[PDB]
Formats: sequence, structure tokens, C-alpha cells
Amino acid sequence: FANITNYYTARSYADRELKKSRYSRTLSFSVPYKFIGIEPNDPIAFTYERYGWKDKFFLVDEVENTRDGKINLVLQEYGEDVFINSEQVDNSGNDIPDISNNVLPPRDFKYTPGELSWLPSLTNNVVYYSIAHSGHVNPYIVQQLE
Amino acid sequence: MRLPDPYTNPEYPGLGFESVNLVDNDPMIRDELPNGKVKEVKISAQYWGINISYPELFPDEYAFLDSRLLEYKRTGDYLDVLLPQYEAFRVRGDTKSVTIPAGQKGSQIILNTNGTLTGQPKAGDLFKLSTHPKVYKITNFSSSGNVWNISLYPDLFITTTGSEKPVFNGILFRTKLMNGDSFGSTLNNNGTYSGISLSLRESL
Repeated sequence: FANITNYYTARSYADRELKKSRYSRTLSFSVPYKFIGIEPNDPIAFTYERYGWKDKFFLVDEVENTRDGKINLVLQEYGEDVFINSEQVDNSGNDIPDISNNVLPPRDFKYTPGELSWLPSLTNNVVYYSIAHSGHVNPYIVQQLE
Repeated sequence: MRLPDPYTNPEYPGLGFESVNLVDNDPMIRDELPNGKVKEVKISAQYWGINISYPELFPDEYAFLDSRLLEYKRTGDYLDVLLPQYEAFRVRGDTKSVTIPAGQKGSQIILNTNGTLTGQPKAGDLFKLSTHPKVYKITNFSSSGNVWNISLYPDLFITTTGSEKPVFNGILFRTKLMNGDSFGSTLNNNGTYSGISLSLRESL
């Protein structure tokens, strides 16, 4: 889904499109000019007697308006099950934030009467810490030799 | 141009038609439903097709017929054909004083005659409007003394402008050769030009 960002609505949409794929039947026939106005996504109920088909929900897939007057329809089979939709499970704890794109600071820090308390950063990409005082123009350098 | 007829000039006999065929050419789209119904729609037009066949022609009559037909071809004018079987010469009188309402349309012309037309036409006599070339056949008739309704089989190719007048007599089918492409006539041993038949269609 290129356009859907909800996990849940995309979940329901995937369920709907799966069931639509599950039905998968096409009719193709022509109707007289009485039925003018039929539009390529309109509901009709086809009732051929031999098939056993009493009212059967189809959405048209093609309409071919003709100069003569006849219309060349093509059908697709969509039962109510695709639109009835289903229930979904909670998905909130399974979030994946992008924590892994920045270097982390010292874990702890306090001054004990020097400033040593900084625990090494969890990022193993670390070379030298920097300490900046209020008046000292040149910042200190502590290096991760080990 | 008035294709030559015995009425036009009787010194050439045999130029009279020996078989006239009004082909009621009505192009029309029909569909046959399984329901049992027949559904049919009218588009295009309806050209009276006249199928003329000629007897053997002596050189003089065929020379005259070639003269007239070549006059028809080199010029752009239409052939005019008079069918004698419909030359009933009913109605009679003049047609200048009769008036037709403003816009009539719809295959029924209701024209009122004051005192100038004396005679009721019979259903099946050709009827023409003065301005428009094509000729209509009447299918029914009803009169109220001065105003009589006339029903036409072709559905009034022209609309009504308000100055239209009937003809009822001496009408001519504006027609064009449909055999102009291959128009030949064999001159036999006997010296009579034979097998010259004309197929005509209206050019309204």
C-alpha cells in the first residue's frame, strides 16, 4: 500500500481485497437500451434460472455504450462478505522507533569532591569526549583508549 | 432533368419503363431479443430506390437516351423520374392559397385549405412539400371541411418553415444514377442496344 499509513485500515483493506480475490467470477453479456445509464461500478443482480442463480450480487466491470443502443456489459462477482469486513487484533506495543541513528551521550554524570562519573556511551563508535567549562576557552579532551 | 418518358416525348417509343420498382430502402437497426420482443431503431434516412429496366432500343432511342444521360453526368443536376401509376391527378386546383402551420414535424402535416383545393386524396398517393425535393407517400387521411390532416410515411425530412405548400401532382423523384460507374450497352447483331437497365436512388 503506497498511500495508506494506518496499520489497521490497511489491515482491513488487505482483508477486503483478499476476499475479493477469493470470489473471482466474471460474466460477459449484452443488454438492450432499456438499461441505459449503467456505470462500470454499479450493482446488478443476475438471475439466470438454470444456473440456480436467484438474485446474485455482481458489480459491472465494463460498459460499452453503442451507437445502435445495445450495451455490452462485463461483470465481477462481489458477495457481501468482502464488504462486511472483520475484526483486528491490537497492535500498539510492536512499535519500532528509529533509535539507531544517533550517538548516545554518557549514561550517568555527577561531580564528586573530577567530573569522572560519565559512563561510556553505549555507542561503540566513540573516540574522545568533550568537556566545556564556563570560562575555559579550550575544551578538554578525554579519549576512549580502552 | 426529367429522364425521358412517353409523356415527355412520344416520338421515341420503348423509352417507357417496362418494370418500375420502388425499393422502400429504409436502413434500420433491428435486434431480436430472447424475450420474444423485436427492438428496432431508425437512423440515417430513407431513399426511394427506383429500379428501371428498358427493352431493346433502336439506335435513335438509345442515341437520345445517351444524350440525356450524358447531359445528366457532365452536369451536376439530378435525374427526375415520373411514375405513371401514381399520376392519379386527384386533388386538383391550385396550391398557392393553402397554408401549413409554423413548425409541424413528426410525420403528420395538418394543412388547411380554404377554397382552392377540391378533392380528397386516397391513402397511398405520393405527396411532396414544395421546397424539399423528397416525395412522401400518404398513409391515412382525415378532413374537417377546410382543415385536413395528412399522415406521411417518411418522417418529414424537412422541418416546416411556414411557407411550405403541397404539390400533389406532377411530382418528380430527384434521383441520381447508381449505375454510372459501369454503364454499358451491348449493340447486338440485330443492331438494337440491349441490356440497358437503370438503377436510381433519390438525392434529396
